[PDB]
Amino acid sequence: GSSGSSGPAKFTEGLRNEEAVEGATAMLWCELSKVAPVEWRKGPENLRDGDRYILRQEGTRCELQICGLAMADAGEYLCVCGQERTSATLTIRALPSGPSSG
Repeated sequence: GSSGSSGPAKFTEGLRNEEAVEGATAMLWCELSKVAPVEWRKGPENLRDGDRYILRQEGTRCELQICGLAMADAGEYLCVCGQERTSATLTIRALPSGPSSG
């Protein structure tokens, strides 16, 4: 926090529940009152800028991509930023693997 603006960050839009398909890459983004290092987490689990987890930040907006979705992923994701934090609810859709219909 050097050469910026004194004070923590505040979620302007916040997270938002969503859904997806098994095997696909979910999409969760959240804006803030200023560019700050956020921390993506999932309840008992812990996410971070890694391989399977494609994290990105173009500024006051943080984009999160979960490579390899599954029934598990479906739950509640939280994003910690500064002194604030938000939560959301993701929904997974079992792949059509098998019964060809859609």
